[PDB]
Amino acid sequence: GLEAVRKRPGMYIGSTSERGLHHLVWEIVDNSIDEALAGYANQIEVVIEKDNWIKVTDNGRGIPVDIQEKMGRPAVEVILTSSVVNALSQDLEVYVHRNETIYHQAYKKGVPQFDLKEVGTTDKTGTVIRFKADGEIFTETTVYNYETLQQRIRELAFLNKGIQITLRDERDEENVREDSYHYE
Ligand SMILES: CCNC(=O)Nc1nc2cc(-c3cncc(F)c3)cc(-c3ncccn3)c2[nH]1
Repeated sequence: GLEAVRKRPGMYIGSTSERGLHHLVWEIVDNSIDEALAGYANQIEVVIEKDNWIKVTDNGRGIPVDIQEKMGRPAVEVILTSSVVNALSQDLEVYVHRNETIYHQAYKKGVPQFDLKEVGTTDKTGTVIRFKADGEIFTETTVYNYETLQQRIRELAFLNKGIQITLRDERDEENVREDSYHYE
């Protein structure tokens, strides 16, 4: 299932080049866009963090955490273990703010490192996905381009007016850059 994504990456994302690397971001952002189109999220945040980790945050309902009829595993674990981004990431973390609780799970090459755990309390709702693209899959470059992400984030904000979409570059902690889009 998920081992097939690691052997044929291009079959799922197109290429293991700069284009494919950026497609990973788009596959996570699209989920937050779906949550905004469903009527629950109105704020999306994309962060290029240190060592080219990507953090995508929305203020939707939070990916469901309820135990399933099929697996006996939380809905979020089922969803993430079928995720191409998760399969192609050397590391991926999830934080779900839901039911006044903060739930967390980490994966390595799509494989869960521990069971979903409650790690805090919250008055907010939403999902946080942090991932570090697998450097063995992505050989050409693992370095994100700001202008490529910005150009697309601005188009998404224009296609989904009323949704606040923010892009931040934190790779240089001494010089942080931010572009926030919010069309009326
Ligand atoms: C950072 C990436 N953001 C998300 O993945 N946001 C997100 N919010 C969700 C809410 C529901 C959701 C919550 N409550 C009730 C529902 F019916 C759906 C379901 C999903 C989901 N479902 C299938 C695949 C991927 N994501 C969400 N993703």
